Amino acid sequence: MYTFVVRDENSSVYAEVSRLLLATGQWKRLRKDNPRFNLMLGERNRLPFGRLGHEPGLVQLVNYYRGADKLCRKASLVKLIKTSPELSESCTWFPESYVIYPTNTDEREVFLAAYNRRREGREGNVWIAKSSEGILISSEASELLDFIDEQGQVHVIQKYLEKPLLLEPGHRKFDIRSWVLVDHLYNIYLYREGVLRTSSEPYNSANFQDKTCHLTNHCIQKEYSKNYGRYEEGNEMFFEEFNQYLMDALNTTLENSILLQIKHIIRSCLMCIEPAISTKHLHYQSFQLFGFDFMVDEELKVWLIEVNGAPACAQKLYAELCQGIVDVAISSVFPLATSIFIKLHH
Amino acid sequence: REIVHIQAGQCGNQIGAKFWEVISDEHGIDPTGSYHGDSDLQLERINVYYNEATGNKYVPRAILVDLEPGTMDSVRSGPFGQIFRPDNFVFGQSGAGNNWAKGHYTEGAELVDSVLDVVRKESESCDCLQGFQLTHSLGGGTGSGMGTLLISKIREEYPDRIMNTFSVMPSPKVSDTVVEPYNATLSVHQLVENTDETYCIDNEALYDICFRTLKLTTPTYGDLNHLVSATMSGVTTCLRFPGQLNADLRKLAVNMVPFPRLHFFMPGFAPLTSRQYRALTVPELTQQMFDSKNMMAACDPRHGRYLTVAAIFRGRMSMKEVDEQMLNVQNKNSSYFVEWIPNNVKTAVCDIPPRGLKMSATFIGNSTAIQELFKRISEQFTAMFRRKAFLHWYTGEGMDEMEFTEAESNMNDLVSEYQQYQDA
Amino acid sequence: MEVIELNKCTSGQSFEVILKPPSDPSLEEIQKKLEAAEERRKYQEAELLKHLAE
Amino acid sequence: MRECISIHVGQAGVQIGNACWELYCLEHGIQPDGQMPSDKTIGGGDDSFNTFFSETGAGKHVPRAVFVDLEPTVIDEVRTGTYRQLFHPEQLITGKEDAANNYARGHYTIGKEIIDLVLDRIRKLADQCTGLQGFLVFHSFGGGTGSGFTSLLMERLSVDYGKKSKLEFSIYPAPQVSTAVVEPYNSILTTHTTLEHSDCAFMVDNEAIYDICRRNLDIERPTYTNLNRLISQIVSSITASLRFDGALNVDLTEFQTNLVPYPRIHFPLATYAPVISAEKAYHEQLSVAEITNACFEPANQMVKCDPRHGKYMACCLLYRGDVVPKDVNAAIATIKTKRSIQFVDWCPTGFKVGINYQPPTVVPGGDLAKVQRAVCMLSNTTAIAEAWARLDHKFDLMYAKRAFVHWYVGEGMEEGEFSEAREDMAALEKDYEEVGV
Ligand SMILES: Nc1nc2c(ncn2[C@@H]2O[C@H](COP(=O)(O)OP(=O)(O)OP(=O)(O)O)[C@@H](O)[C@H]2O)c(=O)[nH]1
Ligand SMILES: Nc1nc2c(ncn2[C@@H]2O[C@H](COP(=O)(O)OP(=O)(O)O)[C@@H](O)[C@H]2O)c(=O)[nH]1
Ligand SMILES: COc1ccc(N(C)c2nc(Cl)nc3cccc(F)c23)cc1
Ligand SMILES: [Ca+2]
Ligand SMILES: [Cl-]
Ligand SMILES: [Mg+2]
Ligand SMILES: [Mg+2]
Repeated sequence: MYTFVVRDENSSVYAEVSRLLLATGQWKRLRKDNPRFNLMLGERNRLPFGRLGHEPGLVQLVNYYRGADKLCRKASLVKLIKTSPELSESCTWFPESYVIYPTNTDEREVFLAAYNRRREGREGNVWIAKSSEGILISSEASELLDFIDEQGQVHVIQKYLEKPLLLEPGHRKFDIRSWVLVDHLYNIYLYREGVLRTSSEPYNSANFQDKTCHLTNHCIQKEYSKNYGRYEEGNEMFFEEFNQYLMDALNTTLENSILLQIKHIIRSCLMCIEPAISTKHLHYQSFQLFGFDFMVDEELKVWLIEVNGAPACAQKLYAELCQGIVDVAISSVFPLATSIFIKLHH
Repeated sequence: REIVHIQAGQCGNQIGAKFWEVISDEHGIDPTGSYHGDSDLQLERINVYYNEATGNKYVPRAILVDLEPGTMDSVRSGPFGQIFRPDNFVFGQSGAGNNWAKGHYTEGAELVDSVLDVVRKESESCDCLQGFQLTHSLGGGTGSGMGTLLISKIREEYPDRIMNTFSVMPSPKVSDTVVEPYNATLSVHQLVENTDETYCIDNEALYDICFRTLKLTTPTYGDLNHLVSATMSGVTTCLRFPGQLNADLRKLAVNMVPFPRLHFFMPGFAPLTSRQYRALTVPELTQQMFDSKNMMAACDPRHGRYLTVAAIFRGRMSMKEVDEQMLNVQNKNSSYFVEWIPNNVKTAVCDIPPRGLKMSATFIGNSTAIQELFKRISEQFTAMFRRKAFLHWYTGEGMDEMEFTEAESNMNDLVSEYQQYQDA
Repeated sequence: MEVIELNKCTSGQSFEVILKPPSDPSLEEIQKKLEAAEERRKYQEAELLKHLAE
Repeated sequence: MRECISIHVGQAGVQIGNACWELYCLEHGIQPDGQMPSDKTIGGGDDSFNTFFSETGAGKHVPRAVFVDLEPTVIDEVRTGTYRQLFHPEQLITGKEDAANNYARGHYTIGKEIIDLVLDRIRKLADQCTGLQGFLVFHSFGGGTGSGFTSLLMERLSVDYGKKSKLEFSIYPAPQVSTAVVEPYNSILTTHTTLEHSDCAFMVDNEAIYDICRRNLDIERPTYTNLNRLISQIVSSITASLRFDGALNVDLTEFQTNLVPYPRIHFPLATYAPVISAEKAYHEQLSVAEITNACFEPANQMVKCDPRHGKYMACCLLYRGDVVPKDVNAAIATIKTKRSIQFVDWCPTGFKVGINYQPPTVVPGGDLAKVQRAVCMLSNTTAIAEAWARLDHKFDLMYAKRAFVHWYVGEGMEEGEFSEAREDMAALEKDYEEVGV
């Protein structure tokens, strides 16, 4: 009989995982501070990795990779892509990005060298700015940096994707959320189901102060959008509909036009950091569920924008994905008495 | 290093004699004091309990005390009777009539100075005396009243030594007189203040063990005392045998007693034996030693939480298996071990098994469930005391009802202090 | 990656390898502490003996 | 030539000292009676081994060592054991009753009146020294003697020998072999009181030695004897440069210079490879690259932690056996490409390397196999602060209930010393965190 402890109550995915674990009759839950656990569903902040794997008679397993923040916080991920030979500054699937600190190392004096070549060459010169609410998409820099310095945290600003793929009917934008589980053996598992978080407002390439047709967040769309839910329930188009659409409208499959690229990006990122975070020879073991956020341009080219390290699922898919976490991440290590994941290897 | 042993009153001297028989056998010493064992593990720490005398003889560092000579004579006539030095028999003639007050205030006071003389003589022949262990019941008169008088005297003369007791608790299922609760409560008040560590040997538990599981229909005091001498040999094995852990009374106090007053230990033993052939496996030894049914204090350990635990495995077995099983107990029941004392369970291994067993395990728990014991006593106490019944036996020896009220309160405070840490 | 200060001898050698440049109380107070703790100890013992004398 | 005095305190310190000095005698060809035939300068000399051994007119080579315990049973085993003749009686000092696992009992009650005798015997050794450079102190964190008496001894050494270096070999407490429930209290207490009196400390977590013994020695349930022969290999690896010809870490001041830039952060991590069972029938001898690579596996560290999520301030490689510089530099190059090695910005990225061509000596009949080459890495990485986190956490759990505190207060210690020591450790943990994140 196995024991676990729950140190992040505000996690939908692992709330569900706790329930399924209990419902097996082979897992009992202990108090958040009882160190004699087999499993730790840890807190999102300052998880005590240094206290794991020092309990004799206990194989211990945690649901986070110490180190993985380097991939999952925006400035960090830019730094990692630019400096890592495996990805390099010549990376073809990440947009041009730069790390900018507020007025109160930095890259704005290297930014401007590229910005002005883009304005002179008479290219599209929209840039987006954000950190890890408070977003500015502009066409001239002195709006960007001016906004950055009103806030007080490190920011990244990056070449906005000016020619996205637009779903018809609607002429609207979207992003693709992929859910990837990495297990203690460092198998990379892409969940068969992705989601398209769409916008409900036709794409207005004119004024970039309206964020309703340029940012695809499930929140901003329920609250501040006109017709949230006109085309798909909850502004969420799943993979079968989207594949159908690509076949009907564009004469391709989702696998061919897009997924090949998403698998290549996922595998490349994770294999890049594998030496820094793998627990292959460690006294405790890690797994972790990641949410890779992708954007497809009008030429059917996939781009990575964020990796999130503590993602939520879509209500339809919680059951199946949480059961998959239990199967591959947890029962693999602690056995009980046709898989929904595609294994990424090359 | 050296321990001085005192046994007081009927029960104190009967269990004391059984203890000296049992560990004398374990250490290879015969009723004359002549060592006749084979191994040398038996002698490395033989001086903790024995004095070396002329002609390579071994004399227990044991003082025998009573207010009536009946039982002391019974010991002299008994099997090991002639191993004790005769000068260490200190007895009166009047008895104590199952009266704590006679033992503590009137008859006992008359005798206690000569006991303390013998105590002092034994202690000054000690290279480094670590302290004293006392055996006594709490429900009679000599053991409870005069043994606690002794203990506070001994503390006055030796305030920097360890005072340890084996204290048998009275049970109506095994009862001599109705005033036993009175006596016990007065004694517990004493013990809470003046011992460092007390083994609570419940006669209720010993009766239930003989009856429900040893299938003895009419348990005698002999049957109870066989269980007691097994427990005693077990809880003192790390004291008298050389091991990795070089243990003594003070380290045991330091490690077992997080707060001074909560020093009342629940002892346990496995396999439960009666006065067999199947060898126990280490998983079986470990499951039994933790079983409520193998403990000598009638309490439900699931009704409380373990502050500290010390466990002793006697026999030739796998130290690897012992470690795995102990860790498995803690990890599969961690609910019942306080989380604010990390790694509160420690284990020791001795190669020599007790007589007649290839393997055994002794358990020493400091559980908050021990409160159940005292609650029992307090209820019985109050049942009489509210009607002031049988008090005249005590006021006739000088005592005031106020003293009863004080001891009752102190015991109820002890119960509360245990309850404090059962919910922390 | 450059190798410097190579010293060597019949028993062995030593050297450095650079990969990249750089981007008490007195005896008095002590015996005072020891004696303070001995005073607290002697006082607790006196409290105990006075209680026993009561 | 400048002398080194070893001081062994409490059970762990004495048994580890036994192991180390047995090893030293094997390595320098000193027999159990103290005779070293290869020593042609009879009655004296200023050779390298003389920093650890003095010489008698009768050709006897005598450790510059003091053993001190508050109870007699363990040092009595030195007095009657194989190397009884090696040690002069007045270097073996015992009390009557131990510190009962109680830091305050060791520091205050029992310490107070064996301290002057110990310092007098230490002075009888120092007076035999033309130029003493300082002390190597062996002790557990967990014992009442090893914690409390050691910290008193360290304070006094700073007083009576203020210009001298003091090094620690410190056993960190592990439940699988620990003897007492209060070892976190003692650990924190003795670390706080010793921090400013120690120039460099090598911490050894019994949990790491225990696991190394099980995994690589195939010992079911390791004893102290197992652990100590392994620990003594590592200690010999660390001190070989004080006892042999060479140019790296030749005096005690050089350990501070090379390994401790910031004085408070003076706990270097030690990694040691290879550890091979004597019962391994067929063994393929590991290369320079394989053992240097093993120096970066956590499973070979003296303390389990993850240096990948920390930063380095220094790094020394001590080889013994068939090793030449170019093979070391090749190994390092490839290792740098495949591993997460981040130095602090204000420190060079680099390795000080020391090679002694005599391969490790192994105790006959021990558990460790002879090997053609072995390395000990000494790295000052912030990751070792994980150990302090663990220790501090255990402390905070007990102290929040003041569990067992009464045992210390009753020895004359004040409750405030507990929160003061803990205060200090909070400071230490923060120093580490902002040197390395
Ligand atoms: N590695 C190793 N650890 C030891 C050894 N002996 C004891 N220890 C560890 O040291 C701690 C106990 O400290 P000890 O040195 O045994 O106690 P002490 O310093 O003698 O102090 P007291 O006995 O309290 O007077 C525990 O964590 C033990 O596991 C040993 O020989 N080798
Ligand atoms: N377990 C056990 N209890 C005993 C024994 N003899 C007496 N008792 C118990 O001790 C109490 C009687 O006290 P006792 O020792 O005879 O009186 P004392 O001589 O005045 O101290 C009662 O609770 C008895 O049940 C014995 O041999 N074994
Ligand atoms: C944390 O709980 C602890 C409890 C006890 C102890 N020591 C001091 C022991 N002493 C004695 Cl006499 N018998 C023991 C028997 C078994 C285990 C022990 F550990 C014993 C150490 C720690
Ligand atoms: Ca010489
Ligand atoms: Cl000096
Ligand atoms: Mg009777
Ligand atoms: Mg000791």
